Amino acid sequence: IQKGKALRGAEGDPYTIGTRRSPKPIFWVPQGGTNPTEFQNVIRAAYRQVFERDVPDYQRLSYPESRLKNGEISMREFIRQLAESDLYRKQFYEPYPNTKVIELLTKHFLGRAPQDQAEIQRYNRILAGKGLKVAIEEVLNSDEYTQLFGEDVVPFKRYPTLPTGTYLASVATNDEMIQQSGSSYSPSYAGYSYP
Amino acid sequence: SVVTKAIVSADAEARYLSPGELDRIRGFVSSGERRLRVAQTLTESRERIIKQAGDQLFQKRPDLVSPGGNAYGAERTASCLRDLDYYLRLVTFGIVAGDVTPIEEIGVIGVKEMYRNLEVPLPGMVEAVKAMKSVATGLLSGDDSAEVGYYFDYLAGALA
Amino acid sequence: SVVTKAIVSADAEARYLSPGELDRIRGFVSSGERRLRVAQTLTESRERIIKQAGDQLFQKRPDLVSPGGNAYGAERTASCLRDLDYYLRLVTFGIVAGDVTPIEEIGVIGVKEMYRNLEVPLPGMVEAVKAMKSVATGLLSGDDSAEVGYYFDYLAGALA
Amino acid sequence: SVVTKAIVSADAEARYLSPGELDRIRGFVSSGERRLRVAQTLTESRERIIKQAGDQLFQKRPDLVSPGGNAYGAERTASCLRDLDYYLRLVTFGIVAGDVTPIEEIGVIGVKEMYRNLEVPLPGMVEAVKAMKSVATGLLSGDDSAEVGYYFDYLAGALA
Amino acid sequence: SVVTKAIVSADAEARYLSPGELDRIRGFVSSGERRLRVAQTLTESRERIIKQAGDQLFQKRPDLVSPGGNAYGAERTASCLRDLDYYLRLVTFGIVAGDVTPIEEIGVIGVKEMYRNLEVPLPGMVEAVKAMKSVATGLLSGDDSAEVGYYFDYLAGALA
Amino acid sequence: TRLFKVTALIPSYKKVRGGRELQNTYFTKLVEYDRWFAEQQRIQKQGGKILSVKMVAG
Amino acid sequence: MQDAITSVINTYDVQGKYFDTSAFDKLKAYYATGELRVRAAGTISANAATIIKEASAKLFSNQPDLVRPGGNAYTTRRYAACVRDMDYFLRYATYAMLAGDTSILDERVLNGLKETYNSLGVPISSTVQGIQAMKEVTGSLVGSGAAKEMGVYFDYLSSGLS
Amino acid sequence: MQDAITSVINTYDVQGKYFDTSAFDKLKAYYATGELRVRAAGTISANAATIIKEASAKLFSNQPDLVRPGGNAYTTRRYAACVRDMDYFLRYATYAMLAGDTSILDERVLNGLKETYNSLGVPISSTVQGIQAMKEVTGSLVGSGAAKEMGVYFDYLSSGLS
Amino acid sequence: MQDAITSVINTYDVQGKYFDTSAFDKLKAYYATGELRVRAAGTISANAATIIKEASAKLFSNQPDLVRPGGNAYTTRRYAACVRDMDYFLRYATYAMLAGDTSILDERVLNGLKETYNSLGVPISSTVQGIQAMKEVTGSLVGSGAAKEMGVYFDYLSSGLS
Amino acid sequence: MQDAITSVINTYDVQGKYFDTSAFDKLKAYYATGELRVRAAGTISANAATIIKEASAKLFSNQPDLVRPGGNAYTTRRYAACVRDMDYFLRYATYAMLAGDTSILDERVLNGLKETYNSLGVPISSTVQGIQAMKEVTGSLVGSGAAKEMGVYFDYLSSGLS
Ligand SMILES: CCC1=C(C)/C(=C/C2=NC(=C\c3[nH]c(/C=C4\NC(=O)[C@H](C)[C@H]4CC)c(C)c3CCC(=O)O)/C(CCC(=O)O)=C2C)NC1=O
Ligand SMILES: CCC1=C(C)/C(=C/C2=NC(=C\c3[nH]c(/C=C4\NC(=O)[C@H](C)[C@H]4CC)c(C)c3CCC(=O)O)/C(CCC(=O)O)=C2C)NC1=O
Ligand SMILES: CCC1=C(C)/C(=C/C2=NC(=C\c3[nH]c(/C=C4\NC(=O)[C@H](C)[C@H]4CC)c(C)c3CCC(=O)O)/C(CCC(=O)O)=C2C)NC1=O
Ligand SMILES: CCC1=C(C)/C(=C/C2=NC(=C\c3[nH]c(/C=C4\NC(=O)[C@H](C)[C@H]4CC)c(C)c3CCC(=O)O)/C(CCC(=O)O)=C2C)NC1=O
Ligand SMILES: CCC1=C(C)/C(=C/C2=NC(=C\c3[nH]c(/C=C4\NC(=O)[C@H](C)[C@H]4CC)c(C)c3CCC(=O)O)/C(CCC(=O)O)=C2C)NC1=O
Ligand SMILES: CCC1=C(C)/C(=C/C2=NC(=C\c3[nH]c(/C=C4\NC(=O)[C@H](C)[C@H]4CC)c(C)c3CCC(=O)O)/C(CCC(=O)O)=C2C)NC1=O
Ligand SMILES: CCC1=C(C)/C(=C/C2=NC(=C\c3[nH]c(/C=C4\NC(=O)[C@H](C)[C@H]4CC)c(C)c3CCC(=O)O)/C(CCC(=O)O)=C2C)NC1=O
Ligand SMILES: CCC1=C(C)/C(=C/C2=NC(=C\c3[nH]c(/C=C4\NC(=O)[C@H](C)[C@H]4CC)c(C)c3CCC(=O)O)/C(CCC(=O)O)=C2C)NC1=O
Ligand SMILES: CCC1=C(C)/C(=C/C2=NC(=C\c3[nH]c(/C=C4\NC(=O)[C@H](C)[C@H]4CC)c(C)c3CCC(=O)O)/C(CCC(=O)O)=C2C)NC1=O
Repeated sequence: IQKGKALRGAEGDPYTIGTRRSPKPIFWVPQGGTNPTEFQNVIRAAYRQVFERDVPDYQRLSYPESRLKNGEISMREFIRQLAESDLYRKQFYEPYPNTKVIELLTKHFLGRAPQDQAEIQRYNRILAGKGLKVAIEEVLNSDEYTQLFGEDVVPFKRYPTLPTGTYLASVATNDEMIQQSGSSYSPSYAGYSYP
Repeated sequence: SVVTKAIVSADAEARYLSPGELDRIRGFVSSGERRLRVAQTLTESRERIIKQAGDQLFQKRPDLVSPGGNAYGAERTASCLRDLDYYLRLVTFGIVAGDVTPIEEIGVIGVKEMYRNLEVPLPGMVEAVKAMKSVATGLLSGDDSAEVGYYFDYLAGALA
Repeated sequence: SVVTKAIVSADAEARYLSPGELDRIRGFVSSGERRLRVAQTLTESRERIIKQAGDQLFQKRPDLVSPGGNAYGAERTASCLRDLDYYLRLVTFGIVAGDVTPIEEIGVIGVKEMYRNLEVPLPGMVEAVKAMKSVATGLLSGDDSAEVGYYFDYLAGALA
Repeated sequence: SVVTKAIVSADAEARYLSPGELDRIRGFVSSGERRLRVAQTLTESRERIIKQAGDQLFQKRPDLVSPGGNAYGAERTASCLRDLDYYLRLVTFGIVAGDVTPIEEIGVIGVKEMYRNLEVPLPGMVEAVKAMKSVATGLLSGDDSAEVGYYFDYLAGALA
Repeated sequence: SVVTKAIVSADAEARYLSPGELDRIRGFVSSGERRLRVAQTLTESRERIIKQAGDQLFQKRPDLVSPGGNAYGAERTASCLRDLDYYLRLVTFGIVAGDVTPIEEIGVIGVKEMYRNLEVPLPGMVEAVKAMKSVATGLLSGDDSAEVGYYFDYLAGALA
Repeated sequence: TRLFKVTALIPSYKKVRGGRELQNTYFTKLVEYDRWFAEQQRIQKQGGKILSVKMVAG
Repeated sequence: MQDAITSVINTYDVQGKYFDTSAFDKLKAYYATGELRVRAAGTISANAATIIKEASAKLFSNQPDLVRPGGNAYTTRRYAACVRDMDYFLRYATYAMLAGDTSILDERVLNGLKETYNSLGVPISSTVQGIQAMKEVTGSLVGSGAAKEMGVYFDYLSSGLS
Repeated sequence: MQDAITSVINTYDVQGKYFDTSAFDKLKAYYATGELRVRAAGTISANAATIIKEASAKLFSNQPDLVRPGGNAYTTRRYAACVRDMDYFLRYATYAMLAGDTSILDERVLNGLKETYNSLGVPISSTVQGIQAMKEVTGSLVGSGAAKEMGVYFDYLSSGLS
Repeated sequence: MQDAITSVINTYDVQGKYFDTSAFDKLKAYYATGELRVRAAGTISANAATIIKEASAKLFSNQPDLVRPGGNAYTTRRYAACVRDMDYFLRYATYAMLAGDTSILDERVLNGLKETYNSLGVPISSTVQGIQAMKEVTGSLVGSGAAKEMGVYFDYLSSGLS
Repeated sequence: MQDAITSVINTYDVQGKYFDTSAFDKLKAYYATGELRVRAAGTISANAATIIKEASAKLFSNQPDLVRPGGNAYTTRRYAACVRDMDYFLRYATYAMLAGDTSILDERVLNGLKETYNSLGVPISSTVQGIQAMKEVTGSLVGSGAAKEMGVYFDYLSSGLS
């Protein structure tokens, strides 16, 4: 009894604090049969990972979805199609500088912040030379993606332990919501009308 | 059903079912006879339920069966009532399964674009679901009606 | 816990809780008083459970308390029994929670690296938790004993 | 506009605009005076177009203006005419921009959620847009009529 | 082509062509005869273009045909002129297509590696393309000269 | 050109995976032409063996 | 996130303590309200679209300039984003009401939301007004006993945003 | 995957028929066996490690060459992959026994397994014998009633490998 | 991004107005400048490499220490990064000129660029000098009429960095 | 990263100078101790598990509150993370000792570590005491001559964290 006594009082650490956690439900598309509701769940989760929120039906890409439920493509190719769409370019490339584009790419497809200045240099050179498509395929054809998600697992948020500064950067990156106006037309203004 | 959801979730983390998941399954199977009795009560009175729900729906919305309406004519009204029969059957299936999964899989995924292709108003469907809820929960006691109302509510919300 | 698990599952899918999840929670809170009395009973007999479980373990595994064993000496035997006390307290938490989430969050995740860094044998841990299972389920009634045994099975499987 | 689409397409590929894109911009700016003539024509007849389109809408759907309708009363019928004014302004914006981006992003994205929230019937919107199309194209020259009809057709398809 | 680019762009978003894309195709097909006569006049005079362009290129950079240069000798000079003939043919293809995609797939993608494996200096190619631009724009009308010059400019920019 | 349809088997050599990982081991997929060189190189460098290559479209 | 039960469990875990009579009292208190919370959650889920309709109509009647040209809810896209946000708030308030705790409101909703709205241009006072409208609409449906419970979580959201 | 309940639901939905006496008897039978199935699943999950150890020991005692050099289970890596496959089979047999259906065995186990083993060089007959050893070891623990049910799915896996 | 037409549409939409005579005047002005803008864009694209050639040449002639040991543009990696930055500046200034608006320079270029260069150690004043050199080179090629308009956007970048 | 050689090279590169007498003296100085560095690195690599076990035991004895309920190392998860972090410190200190340079400790360990531990709630002073315990344990194994060099990098970690 003496060896199990707490020593910091009520001002101690519960298990809920400490390093942040990846979501417990892992979404994947199994090889073979899948019920309709889990398929809708996986598709919705993939859209939520790459576009940071639910995408309405009129914006969802039906051709990749048919390809995926037919088994013609894997989840990795579904994520690649979602990345290479005009909706992604509109939301996460057009309103941002390239250095911010690299950060958003790592967030959306690795569940991560950029690891080092070398990653910034590599992806910046790719973006200056080639644009979104080659940078996206570089992110998706990377060994990190195939070791974390493979072919079937929807990317999720991660808070990697190594290298240094990556955990804090990943916490800030993954906690960040979309800060930019969703459109360039018809801006809103701060102001009142008094009745 | 409940068992399929538990197994799929357990397989997601590549583990066996936890004591909580096994207690979930045990609670579901212990309640099986009750929900079977509820489903049988609903299925024996399906003609009454469908007729009364159609009466209430058409009382609430005469425009549907008035000239220029969606269900105008005997054959279109029969198609309407047959859709109500479909959803009553789906509610019985979801009652025996223990969740809205059969309802969603057979009658909710793609329902909006389907009824759009058919020029069927969605609020009419919601009100028909409410009417069928009322008639069906009339046949059941408070405890049974309470759980059946949840499935009817899921259906109405998914159409809305 | 049961409510936390249902809510997290619904939040991952960005939906409200289904009738099935609500029914699971209702059946959970309906059975709160009996599982709470079980936790009461285990808390009352904590000292007896630790005493008898330690005695059973050291009779079945004399190498642990012999020289060269990890628990040799009064101090290391007391640390052994204190780990048993930790796990019994986690089991009471898991009983009131309705799942093994407290047990997994405090005493399972990372246990292998911990006990490797302590030179503590894992078969010794499974023998100790099975001893505690026997002692604790001896006190309770049959259904409550089976419920508690499920949590001790989860723990033994996590260690093994 | 057309220029913006060409630029974003070039930028996503980290390149200068190709001769085809520059030819497209050249053709767009060489048609600018005609587009401004058409947009100014649609601006002059704003009130004529809106009042005629409202008349055509309200004769075809009296129940909308009748008691219990969505637009019943001076305030709600004024809100209806105000929405028609919104969309005619959007059509002029699309005419000058040479494409339907202003229309899609001011009045198409989320329009179904808007009008579900407001309980406005979408077929009413569609055939009100067809009424504006007929009235507006009755005023323009045949060449201009086809061009304006393209934007009205796009908007009508977008509402459905 | 312009048509292929428009269709591919619409297909990527899974939609029909917008009024802007249809306007682009209209403007392209309305200028088809002009592009056709431009390609005709380039084709019927290709020998003059290639001869004068080779003369100008070797005058501006004699080091290529000086001993030790990449184009030294009648055989290598003939290969040089054959490459210029290739690029004139691709420019005619690009003129009729309305875009620079035939040039891109046939003679730009991989041109860097090809000419490095040939030891051909890219600045020499760029100056040869300028020589072809001058010679070809010499024998066409001002607007036709501008139209061919845009494609020649793209080819020079791609070669550098 | 256009799409290949490739069937490959990628065994595991650096560890033993607790997940089912069968869909990550033997799989058939469609690769674009412009991607197939890199994809084939990745399959080879992971120690995987390519069962078959076909030309579906083109 | 943590519910009420795991809140108690954590309180006793940091102290290395088995459950006291007071711990059992708090657990009984949460178990007693469970059927009430489940009924209220089911009612809210069944009426989410209606609740959003009423609350947004009230907000746009009380602040018309929000939906006039130049306003933050002026476009179809921005109006849809507004009602989407209201659905977020209602659903997460329902999660918190089932949990019996506001931790999920902290981690999932209120974290960085003030700076997000400031960067977006969303008026935060108008959003608190929308949440208050939603509270009023929900309280009538769920009943007084459940209304008092849901008001706590609506107030937590409003205070965190304010 | 597919449950027994989902099985009846599909067989009646493709007919467009409500449940009849036969369907209600089938559902009653599954509901009656549910408690036994849950007991067996709990016992198996509690003893999964012990079953895998006993079964692997029995398999490698009957076929010692499999773990000597030149055997397909000669390396720590291939031995680990072997016991991992056995754990796969036990866990999925438990899933399917709980479901009262062999759908999950087809969809997530046997789909492309025979060809994968053929390409890897895995002896299918020896894997089948390991599955059989799991059958006997599991049947020893779960009891007479659950042994036949669990061996149904073990035999399904054995035949799907055969 | 906004171009000139988008800017006019915005200024008239945020106040609920149809286009006026002033709006049509701005639109006519942009359509009139369109041909000159397209010609300049084509010329710059044809000569982007040469513009970077001469701009970097004269920037490193005025500031030799940049490319000499100890300078920020001294290594092949850092020199290549510098010319890549000049490529960015030319391409985006050409985009902004073709659009008739500076919004793309705000969103895609200048947003956070001083932060980036401060963290990198890049001398911002010398970058402004490189942009001025690029202006000088480009104005020669595009001709005076296009030189004025293109120098507008070069000066926008120079003022945003300085 | 940098080592002694790479440090000297970068020093002479930023001046654009060829190697001088003092440079070759420093290079000889590193080459002379390379053998001792390899020997010590192999010693830590062999005994890393023992070092971490003994250092963690010493630290948790000196500060028992770290692993009592409510401590920052109280859970199997947080205890594992603590001993894992100590293993990281030992491994990176061995890298630094082998490289003859503390640059890797800055760039790959110490940069952003205080901020990380502050956001986590990990007590930095206790982490420093753990590093000191690692120093004490490692010094006995490596031997005094290697122990001084190893203690250079251990104290570098402690000072950077302090
Ligand atoms: C190579 C450089 C490097 C270091 C050192 C590093 C440390 C580090 N420790 C972490 C968590 C942690 N670190 C500790 C460390 C212990 N807390 C106890 O009080 C002790 C005083 C102390 C060690 C002696 C603990 C308890 C956690 C929380 C673990 C959890 O919540 O599960 C985390 C958050 C991410 C994760 O746990 O996976 C990092 C990044 N990361 C790095 O990239
Ligand atoms: C753009 C190129 C493209 C095509 C052409 C295409 C067709 C297509 N239809 C499919 C399914 C289907 N297709 C149909 C349509 C049939 N039902 C019958 O009654 C009708 C006679 C007939 C249609 C006129 C149906 C019912 C399914 C679902 C089958 C199932 O879910 O098992 C599938 C399998 C996956 C899915 O559900 O989407 C494909 C790939 N997909 C594409 O990406
Ligand atoms: C620029 C993009 C944009 C649009 C289009 C838009 C429409 C819009 N229409 C509204 C109301 C309304 N809208 C209508 C129009 C409908 N009534 C009939 O059914 C017709 C079929 C149909 C019009 C043709 C009516 C009647 C109302 C009043 C609803 C009420 O007060 O209960 C409202 C709520 C605030 C208000 O009363 O002004 C909006 C925001 N808002 C926007 O920011
Ligand atoms: C559950 C956690 C969560 C929250 C809370 C959340 C809010 C949120 N609302 C957003 C947009 C928005 N939100 C609003 C709502 C405002 N408009 C009116 O003025 C009202 C006062 C008010 C609502 C009652 C609007 C208009 C936008 C559009 C902003 C824009 O596109 O310019 C955005 C920007 C990106 C997006 O479109 O989703 C976020 C992140 N997102 C989350 O993941
Ligand atoms: C070359 C790669 C390789 C290794 C290393 C390997 C080890 C190995 N040792 C085994 C048996 C064994 N191995 C041991 C060894 C232990 N006895 C004491 O505890 C010591 C701590 C320790 C030895 C120093 C024992 C006791 C058994 C018999 C266990 C039994 O069959 O019940 C077995 C089971 C099959 C058999 O009996 O041969 C394997 C697979 N197998 C391989 O393919
Ligand atoms: C969840 C369903 C599932 C199954 C069943 C499955 C089987 C499977 N077994 C594999 C390897 C293996 N499997 C075995 C086991 C066999 N060889 C021994 O001789 C025994 C006779 C027998 C087991 C009783 C061995 C030895 C390997 C290693 C093959 C190698 O890499 O050389 C692999 C390749 C990936 C890896 O090495 O981890 C798969 C995919 N995978 C799945 O996802
Ligand atoms: C430490 C790594 C590094 C290198 C290597 C480097 C090379 C370098 N050489 C340059 C100029 C030059 N370099 C050369 C050398 C060429 N002349 C012939 O063509 C030969 C084929 C070839 C040499 C064998 C010439 C002629 C120039 C003058 C270019 C001019 O003034 O236009 C310049 C431009 C600035 C200047 O004039 O100093 C650089 C940056 N810079 C670096 O930071
Ligand atoms: C599209 C808008 C955009 C810009 C402009 C941009 C600039 C940018 N410049 C960078 C580096 C650099 N930039 C320069 C350029 C400077 N060095 C000399 O002093 C010159 C005065 C001056 C150029 C005229 C240099 C030398 C580096 C390398 C810095 C380093 O590695 O330490 C980097 C880091 C990645 C890399 O090394 O390639 C970025 C992101 N990023 C963007 O997203
Ligand atoms: C609730 C989560 C949790 C657990 C379980 C936990 C266990 C734990 N047991 C420890 C020591 C110990 N643990 C044991 C237990 C072993 N003795 C025999 O071998 C048995 C097989 C076995 C127990 C049944 C012993 C003997 C020690 C003393 C180690 C020593 O003195 O070197 C320590 C080292 C610090 C200390 O003694 O206070 C921890 C952290 N810590 C946690 O935060």
